[PDB]
Amino acid sequence: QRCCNGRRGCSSRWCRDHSRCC
Repeated sequence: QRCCNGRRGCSSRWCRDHSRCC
């Protein structure tokens, strides 16, 4: 996982098709 240990998950244009948080 990557952008999924905070509150939203959509931190940039990469946390969409990899981190299930967007």
